[PDB]
Amino acid sequence: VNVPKLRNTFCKGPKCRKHQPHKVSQYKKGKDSLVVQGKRRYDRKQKGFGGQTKPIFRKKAKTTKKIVLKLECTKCKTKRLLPIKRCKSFELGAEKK
Amino acid sequence: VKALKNKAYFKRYQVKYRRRRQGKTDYAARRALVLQDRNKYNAHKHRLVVRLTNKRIICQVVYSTIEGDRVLATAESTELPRYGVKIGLTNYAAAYCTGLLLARRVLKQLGMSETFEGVETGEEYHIEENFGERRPFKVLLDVGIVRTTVGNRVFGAMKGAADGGLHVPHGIKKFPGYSYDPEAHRARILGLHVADYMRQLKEEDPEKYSAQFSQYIKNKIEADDIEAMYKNAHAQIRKNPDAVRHVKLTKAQRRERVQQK
Amino acid sequence: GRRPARCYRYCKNKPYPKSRFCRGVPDAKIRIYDAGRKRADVDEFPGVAHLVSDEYEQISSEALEAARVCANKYMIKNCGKDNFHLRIRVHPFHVLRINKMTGMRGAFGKPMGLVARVDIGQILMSIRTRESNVATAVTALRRAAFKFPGRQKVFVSNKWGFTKFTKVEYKKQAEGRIVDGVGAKWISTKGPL
Amino acid sequence: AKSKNHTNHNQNKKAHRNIKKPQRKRKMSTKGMCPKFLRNQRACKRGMM
Amino acid sequence: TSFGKRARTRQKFSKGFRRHGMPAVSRLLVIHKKGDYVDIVCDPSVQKGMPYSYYHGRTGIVFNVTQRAVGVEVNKVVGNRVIKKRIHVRLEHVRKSRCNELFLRRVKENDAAHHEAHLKGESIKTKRQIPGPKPGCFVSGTMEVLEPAPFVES
RNA sequence: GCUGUCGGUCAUACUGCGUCGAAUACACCGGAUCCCUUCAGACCUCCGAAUUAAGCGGCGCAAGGCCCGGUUAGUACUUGGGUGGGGGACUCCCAGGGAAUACCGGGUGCUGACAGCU
RNA sequence: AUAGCGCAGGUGUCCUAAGGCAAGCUCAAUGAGAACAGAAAUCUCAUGUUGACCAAAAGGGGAAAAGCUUGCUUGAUUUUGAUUUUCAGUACGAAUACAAACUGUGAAAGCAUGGCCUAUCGAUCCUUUAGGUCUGAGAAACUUUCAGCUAGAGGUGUCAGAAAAGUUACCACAGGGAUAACUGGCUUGUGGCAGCCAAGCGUUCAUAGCGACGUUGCUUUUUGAUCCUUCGAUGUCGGCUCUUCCUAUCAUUGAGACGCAGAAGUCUCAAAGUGUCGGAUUGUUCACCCGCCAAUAGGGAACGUGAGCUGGGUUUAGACCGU
RNA sequence: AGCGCGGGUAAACGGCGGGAGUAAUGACUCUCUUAAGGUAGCCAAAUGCCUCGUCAUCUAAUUAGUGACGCGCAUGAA
RNA sequence: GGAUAGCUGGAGUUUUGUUAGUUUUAUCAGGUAAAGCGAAUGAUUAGAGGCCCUCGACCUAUUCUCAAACUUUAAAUGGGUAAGAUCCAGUGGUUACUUCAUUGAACUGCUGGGAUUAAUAUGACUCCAAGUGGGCCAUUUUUGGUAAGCAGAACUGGCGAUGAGGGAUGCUCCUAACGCUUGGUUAAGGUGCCAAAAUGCUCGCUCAUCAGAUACCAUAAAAGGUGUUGGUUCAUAU
Repeated sequence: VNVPKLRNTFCKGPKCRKHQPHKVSQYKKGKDSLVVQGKRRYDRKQKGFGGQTKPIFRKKAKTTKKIVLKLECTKCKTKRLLPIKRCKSFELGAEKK
Repeated sequence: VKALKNKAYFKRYQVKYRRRRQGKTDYAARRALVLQDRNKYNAHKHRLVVRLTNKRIICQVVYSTIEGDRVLATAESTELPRYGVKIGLTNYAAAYCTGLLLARRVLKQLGMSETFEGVETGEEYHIEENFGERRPFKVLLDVGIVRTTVGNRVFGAMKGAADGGLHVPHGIKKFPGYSYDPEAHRARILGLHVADYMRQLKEEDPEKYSAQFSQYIKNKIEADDIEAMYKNAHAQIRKNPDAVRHVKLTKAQRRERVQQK
Repeated sequence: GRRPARCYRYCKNKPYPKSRFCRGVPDAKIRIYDAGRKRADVDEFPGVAHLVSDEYEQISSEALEAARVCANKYMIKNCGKDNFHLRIRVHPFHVLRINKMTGMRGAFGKPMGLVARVDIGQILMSIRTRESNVATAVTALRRAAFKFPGRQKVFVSNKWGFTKFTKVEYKKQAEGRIVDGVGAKWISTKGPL
Repeated sequence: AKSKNHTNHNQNKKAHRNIKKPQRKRKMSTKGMCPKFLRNQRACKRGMM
Repeated sequence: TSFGKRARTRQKFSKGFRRHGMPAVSRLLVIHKKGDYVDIVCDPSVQKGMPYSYYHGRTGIVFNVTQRAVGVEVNKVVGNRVIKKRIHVRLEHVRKSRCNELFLRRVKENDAAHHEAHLKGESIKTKRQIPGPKPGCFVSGTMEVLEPAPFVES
């Protein structure tokens, strides 16, 4: 798969509400962090004896993940997440046919 | 070798309709024009039909029915000897004059002549105008299978209709002068490109000027006189509507012919 | 070791001929169908006798091979090589399955061999020959019946050679509608000219 | 220990034991009609009050 | 087995023989007012808006008319009950039904027949008659004597 | 009786080959300055007006195809009934429905809107 | 609508174009032609109803296109609902038809909510980012961190979604004839036995004796196939002992046929009245030898026969070797 | 600290090869590959599937026993 | 093994020109059975006619036989919808929709026309809950298998939940479904005796040193016979 960086699309935001150009980045997750309620509840729960509480997931089937595009408006700097269908090869460098 | 067109080839062979076989109708573009949705139920979608034959330009308003298509009003460039213009029937000027001459006698038929004067030359125009009032008469453009270049004669007859005050939807991009120049389009309506060619060619040659434009020499029309005709044709149009072998042999007769041979 | 042919008498299954789906090709034992003098013209050899089944059956390819080799050897001794034609009409196109040695599971089986299906009233063999013979040619097909399963009536038809035409309707030949070996072709008034 | 995979036996006999047909009603239901159309049926009904 | 929107369609969705190519224009100029019967026949030539296979060849009532489609209510047995199902479908896949057209003719003659009596006192009792038993007449012509046939083999 | 433009049914309307077409009219056809198109004015586009040969239309052909009917045939097949027949394979009767090639008797079109022509 | 560990195959992808629109053009293949050049290069005409091609299985569909080539673009966008398909008429996914925006292409009609249509995928909890001059942390402000409301992603392929290796011959419990290992029953491919046809063999002569290529039966003394009976038990091999039954007769009786001179035989009919043995090796059943004899035929009776024996074998617990 | 990185250790657990050609046979040459390719010995063994292996011996007759013979399914050194 | 729907019971109501496992009248959809190959696709036998042969080539017209994953054509049996009081026509109004336009569209007010507008039969929601989720058999259709009292499906009917009479005897075949009974009549099936009723009447065939004897059903074949009883067709009484 190959995708351009510039991209005209709709701007769901207060000023525009029309087609502007956007900047296409990829979306990565970002770090899981501490002090979030589920992480705090997981930490108190696993302190003590009794092994560990929650299931550790073992057996993956999928090779791929769904490719999210992070869009980013040029003018107003609104962002959103477009999902795209699954693939192994992704890039958004150029080199056209 | 096996050679062309078997007995079993003709068994399989489907036919295209007939006006595809004859080479006239595009049934692809016909289906797009003739549809008018089912929210409208029984409205009739009108279309302008401009057809360039040799020596003549036919122009019709047409809606469709199940039995066949049905003509609302016709126009021909062979009429224009009535309204001043003697010769040059095929050209872009005459195409504009036919489309104008049609567009009046749609309105006069319905009874809508005083409303919609339109806009008499070559400047850009759509009908957004007239508010709080009856909407202008909608009509599409079917070129047919005339190949759609910048210029050609058909968008002459489109601009003739827009002057007449039929609501044709149109972009500007397939007019002459294109980024757009209106006064270049005025040259084509008034026949200035035709006069300028005669002005160029007469000083060059007598032989080309005799060979081409022989009807212009008969009917006595000069290079200067051309722009007067097609201007004065318009005022003439706008005070006017229109005003009027062998045979088969029997099977007794066929077996007769066998014993001759 | 092939099976006994009581196993595959009856037309239990839909036809399953050698195609792109079948792929396992066992090849037949009859690749010679016609026999005797093949090349005789229709004006010779007017008499004829068919061998006709009364019974709805399968017949193996080997049983057709056996029966033609029986019948033509009876011809060679009695009435010579060159006063008969002997056609096998039936072809084996149905392919026949074996499962061979949990008991089931892998029950669907490989293609063993070929076999021919046969209606009631269907014609199996036909000897075309001179009217001199015939009575010898009947007893060639009383012999050939023993190689097949079931019963087959033997049937002297009333028709000139291998044609539609009755041997009454052939001779009224002179007027010249009829003109090829093993096939009297009807000239039509249909054209062109 | 199989067991039978599937059957349609006694299902027609079960259904016919009771094949109810919905009662006919005057004035057709408008669920799934055009929103543009059904806007003008509200504006219609208002204008005669 | 396998289930897909068009499974087992093969023969069912086949265009026909020598019937290939797009819909004609006169079939595309038919109007369908809501409260009217239509048989849903799907032609595979147009893949846009074709109905599901079960509805193919089903007569039912037009409830909506979208711009490029026709909402048809058809009905469908599901074991114990009929249920009226509402299926939109493209204009090409709908035919005009001809199932009602005897009844539509019938009422115009029948209502006009009851109308025109007035003072003669109607009581016509207008009704179709199912062709049962014939009455008797004498009949006479050329004859043939047949007998039963002896068997022949051929 | 015809010719044109937009169509309807979409082979009774297609294909091949051969003869004949009053009058408009379609058409071939002449030119490249501008509009416009390419390797290329052949196509396309624009401006024109010095031969029915083709296209187009009618007709023919023991033509192919296609369409229609008769045969094929109350045959093949099939619904309900049988303490019918038969060792089985299959087949017959009763009460009903009922095809398809092969092959020869006739066909080769009909038509709506609008403008014109013996 | 419809099943099987039925049949032939396919999926966990691929693609800023192979998406979208418009325009122009026509494909595979054949025929006749053109320096180097042929069976295959490129160019040209004629014919070409799809016989090519459309990302991939198979099937539908398609010719001024849905194919090929070029131009311009991002509708593979935003807001949430309805319907169809599976169906409990629940969900997911997939798709269809509108509504309200905003853009693309085209002269315009229109067409476009990814691929011409049929496959190409994922709940709760948790984490994560996007959006709001947003809501709350409950004594009140300010201000980090946190918790919310709405929409995506991170994944469960046992795909309506536990977090998971062996061994037991030292074994245990609840049950199962819904389910194997014996007999019996249906079946008879396999095994065994008997017919039909007649190419040849038999110095000569198809049939004294034989019998290919074919083809029709019988049997339950072999072995499968099956799972009806039996799992709150019918005591699983073989031998010994003892009785009876069958005939598909090895011998004995009386016949018939011969390639029957005699002697010796081979074939067939009536025949089950009488008889069918002693030993070496093996747990053997079978087998193979030494010998005798008129002859040392084949079988059944819960694969006769364990409250009849025996316990060599198989099949508990001890132990040894090899893999 | 451990785990890596670098040494030692088999009377530690354990492991110990195929293919053609060449005076019937292959001393001998070539070749692919392993950490090493089973050495001394012993064998149809209480250990050999094919197997009641092959050849002697004991017997009138031996799937038994003994003595040799080994490409040994799957012998072998605390 | 559950949950869910269906099948079932009970408790309430609404309500009687409306319902139907049926036909007819009219109208559609379908690609099985058969048929087809001198029609495409795929398989296939045979020859004909197109510098000396020559089988070839390929072509042209014919021919033998075929297809669950081939088809021009195409049944029966089944499936859909319609057949009026929830209808038809005429005329006015409402509307941001639609139209070039009181042009349409849908909805509404009034005014006419019409009482069952094919046949036959016939009165037609809501709640709560049980049991059940091992099925088996038969006629026709049919898949795997050599076949099976084998395995797996389609339509209807049974057995299971069900006795009575018949098939000697049999859960599934035939007749026929059951309150206690008196009389009459039949069904399937039978009438020599067991055994209620014919050693009844009438016309053929058969002699078995293993006759034969009643559907499902308790087995029989290929091939023979100068045993006897008829038929078909030739040749001189055979």
